[PDB]
Amino acid sequence: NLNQIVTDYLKKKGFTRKYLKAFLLLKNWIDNNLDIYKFELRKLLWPVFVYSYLELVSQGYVDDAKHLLETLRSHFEAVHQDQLALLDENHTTRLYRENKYRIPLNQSLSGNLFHFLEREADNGGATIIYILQTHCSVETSARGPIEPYSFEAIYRRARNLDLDEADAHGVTNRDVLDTSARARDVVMEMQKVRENRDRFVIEGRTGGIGIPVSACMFTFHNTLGTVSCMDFSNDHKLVAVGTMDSYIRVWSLDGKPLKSALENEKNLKVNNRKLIGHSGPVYGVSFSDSSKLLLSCSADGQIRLWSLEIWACLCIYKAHDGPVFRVLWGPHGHYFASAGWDKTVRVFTQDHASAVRIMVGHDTSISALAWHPNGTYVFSASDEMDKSIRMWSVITGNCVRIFTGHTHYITALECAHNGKILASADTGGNIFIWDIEKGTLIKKCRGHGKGGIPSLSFSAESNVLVSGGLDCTVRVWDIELPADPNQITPDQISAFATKKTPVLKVRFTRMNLIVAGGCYDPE
Amino acid sequence: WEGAEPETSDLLNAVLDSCLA
Amino acid sequence: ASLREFLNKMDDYAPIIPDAVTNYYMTRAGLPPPPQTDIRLARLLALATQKFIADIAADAYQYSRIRASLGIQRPGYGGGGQGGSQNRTVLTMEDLGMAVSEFGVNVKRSEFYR
Amino acid sequence: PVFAPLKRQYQLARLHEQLQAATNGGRTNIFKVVGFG
Amino acid sequence: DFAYRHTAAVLSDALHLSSITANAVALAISSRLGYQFRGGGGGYYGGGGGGASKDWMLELARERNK
Amino acid sequence: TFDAPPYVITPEYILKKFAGHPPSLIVHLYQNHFRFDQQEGMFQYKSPMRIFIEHLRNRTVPHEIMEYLIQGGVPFYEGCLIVQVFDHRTTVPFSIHNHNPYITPSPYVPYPPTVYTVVLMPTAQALHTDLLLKTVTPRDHMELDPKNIYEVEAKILLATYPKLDLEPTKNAEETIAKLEKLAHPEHSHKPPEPKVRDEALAAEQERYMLTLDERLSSKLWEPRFERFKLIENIKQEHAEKKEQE
Amino acid sequence: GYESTRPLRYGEASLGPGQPLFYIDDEEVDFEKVINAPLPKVPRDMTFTAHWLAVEGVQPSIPQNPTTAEDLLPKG
Repeated sequence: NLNQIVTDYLKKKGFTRKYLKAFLLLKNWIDNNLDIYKFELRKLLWPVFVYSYLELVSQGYVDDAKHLLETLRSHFEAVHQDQLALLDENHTTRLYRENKYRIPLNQSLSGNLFHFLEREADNGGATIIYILQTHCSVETSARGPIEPYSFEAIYRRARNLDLDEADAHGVTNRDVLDTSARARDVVMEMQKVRENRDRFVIEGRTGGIGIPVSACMFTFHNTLGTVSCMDFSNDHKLVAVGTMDSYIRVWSLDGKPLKSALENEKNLKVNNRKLIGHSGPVYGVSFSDSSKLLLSCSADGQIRLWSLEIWACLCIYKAHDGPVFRVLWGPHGHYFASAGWDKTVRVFTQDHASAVRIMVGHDTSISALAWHPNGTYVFSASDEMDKSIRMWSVITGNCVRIFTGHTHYITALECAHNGKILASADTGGNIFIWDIEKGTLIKKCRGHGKGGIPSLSFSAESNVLVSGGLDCTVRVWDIELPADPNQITPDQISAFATKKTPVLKVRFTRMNLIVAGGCYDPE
Repeated sequence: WEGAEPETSDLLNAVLDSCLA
Repeated sequence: ASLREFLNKMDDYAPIIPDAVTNYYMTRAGLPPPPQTDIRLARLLALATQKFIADIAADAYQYSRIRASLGIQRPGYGGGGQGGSQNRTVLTMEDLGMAVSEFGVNVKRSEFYR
Repeated sequence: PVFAPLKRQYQLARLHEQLQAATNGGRTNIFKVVGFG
Repeated sequence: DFAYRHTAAVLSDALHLSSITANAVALAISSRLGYQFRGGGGGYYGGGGGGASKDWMLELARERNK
Repeated sequence: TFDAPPYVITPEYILKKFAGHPPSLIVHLYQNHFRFDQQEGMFQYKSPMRIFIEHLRNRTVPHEIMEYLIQGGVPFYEGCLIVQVFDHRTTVPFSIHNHNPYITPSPYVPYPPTVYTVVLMPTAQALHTDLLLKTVTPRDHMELDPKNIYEVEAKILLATYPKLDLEPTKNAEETIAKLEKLAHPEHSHKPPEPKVRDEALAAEQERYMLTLDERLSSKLWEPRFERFKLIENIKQEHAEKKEQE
Repeated sequence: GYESTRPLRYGEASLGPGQPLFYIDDEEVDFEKVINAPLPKVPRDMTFTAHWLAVEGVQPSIPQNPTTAEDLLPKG
């Protein structure tokens, strides 16, 4: 009994029983709305910028204030030249500090703005909220949106009316509404919005069926069975495939020409390029966190770093003794890992030519890799006699978990976005779901045919998984089945079939949509 | 305990270094 | 002799290996094609290959000729059919194996598989 | 076969010989502790 | 053909070593194993993936990971 | 269930938790040799036992003598070892004219410690050695069939590290901060340093004077009393056999 | 020499009753036939296309998808 052995071992061992980010975010939100609102929304840009700049100057971070001034000067250089030159103490600053800015706005617009700011409180909206409360005052009104040809402006101009308190107080609406052509309770409004919003959450799941998803397929022709690896960029704009002829080829997924930073290649017209320099079959490729860098490994025992701006190699890493089978960037793109024939896992940083960590403990070759979403753990799997999965710590380099149970060659590994689940597949068609903290198997999924499952992907919320196999199918699984209201496992939501195209890659986008890739063989 | 490590670590290290030579 | 003058004269020393084969095998070995690599270098590499093959061919012919005029072929060089026609010299597995044995290659096979 | 440096093998052999000499083939326990220090 | 060539090589080595006994064949195989066939699907303490010992690799890993 | 160790083990925690318990080992240091409490012989600093002193300097469990430690039943405290160190370190030889109360006079001369407590932390090599020893220790027959080694190691790892950090980060700054926060003292050293490479007449006179000397010439010494121990063993065996007859 | 594109054919000799032997078929050829032979056909260049494998969980019946005539649904 293993429990007796473990208890004896433990007993014998004495075990006792800042502001620029906010401005950019606000500008990006502003240009996304309808063109009607934008006219009133643009009025918030200048007060926020000036008050942020003055606060940074006062706090003593004159360097940051100078950086902000120079960075954003081009945006306002065509409106407020004199003010910017002055900003290069005078009574202007005192007057600005004494009198708080007055900005008219509509009630519905105010509600939308407050909801948006609350939705991103921790991302940078708190800074804008505080600035608006302290150095600004909003005079909300029930009028319609103000535009040069909207109902309100046309009515005011035609009927020869008079300005209001909000309109009274260097662009001023007086120049528009004149013939020459309320306050706010922020803080209270914020708690109030939070209370209203908290009432519309979903906290259960009973009955029903799984989620429906769409799929787009990219097929490669005339390959003649020489393609070994595939990969999409993080934004689904480029596709790279490695071959058995030692070269790599990158395409534009929309057919648009690719661009090179070299002046001699100015405005050249090509939508696919080649990366040459390996002397052996390429087995792995990885796009960096648009992507500017690429990693590749081959059977000659080398790892190469390429540049997607000039399309040339930059460095070579020579730490392995034998073929290298897999290479992977870190979750954020400065660290990467590799593993191959010599039964060792190595972790690199792009700034150093030697591996910073070496991980021993496997008894056979490695056949899969995966990173943890937090960037401090790595997963690996071996084949043959030793079919086990291991979790290593990057800080110490030691193993912390082992998962056992697989009886076939392991082909794919994947970690959930929440960071608490792990998925793995083998050539027997099985898919395992592991609990990382307890090191226990949760359940098994079945339905795929024999041959291998090269890839796996997790939904955005980690509630749906999609897989692709060499049996020419794409399948969707439900991690947790709905609560009952009182050959294939009953948690397979869907299953699609391809026209003689083994699937080498599946990817989940932001929506309930996926992109797949494969090679078509008529025979 | 006598000669607790956290306070006398440097002296023990120095004597050990002398011993190793 | 100088490398500069030899490369300049490379116009007159082009080998018989087509440029397509050169480009294919350069790409396999990890070198971009002539448009990005001076054509003279590719021609030089192809000429070296031609010289190597010609040396092996001469060695094989010398081995074949001394044999021409006990009298049983050496084991491990299985191959052939009726035995050719007329008194023509035939490039056979035995002579090629004997020649390439001097270059570090082993081409031993089985004669009958059973 | 399995391969490893010669220095390690020689050092381990010497250490094992010295320990066997010191412990008289395991008949004497030189690691015993009496009292509470 | 690979099996044929391996058999021929081992047979020649055994013949040079010493009618030949089984000990000669075993010695020839042992000698040949010194510079090739350092692979296979060996598991616990099996000479696969280069044939290095786990203790030496652990020492190297300890030195690096410090 | 057993209480699990903290993320970083320090001498203070181990010494406080296990106060009032006997130490694992007691070592006495002398000018040029050292020994244990119940050891009758001695060990030289230049002998193979320098590994123990190196481990003491580096505060690491000596996995190379794990089986010897097991045979002696040395206690472990959460996988560590508490060691007490006692610091004792701080005429005319070969002349026939010396005097001694047991010797005639001769006519050519006129006439007649600090104490220390330290803790040694475990390593991965120690666990590897433990499992390997268990694999080849007879009790099925053997104490641990190799095929169960992976499961046993998985359970030991589960018991050792019961809680991990499984919280995702959102950008590079968060990952940098998390890496900085989790640093470990035992894995934060610096990269090593590159490896580097009148009286003559008296020495020659001595060398000439020692010509053809079989034993002293070569030198120009670690007793072990092996013959004495062999004699003792044989005498004991002979006496015991004579007991029957 | 094992990367040839020619077919592999075995002869059959008979050393006796129930003791057949096999050999590789190899016939001597003239250099003219080899040097003068035409080259094989060049395949087309690599390219890729796109289509919709499924819309909201249903597979459209387009030429790029397999026909419904020819294991995709649990029946427990």
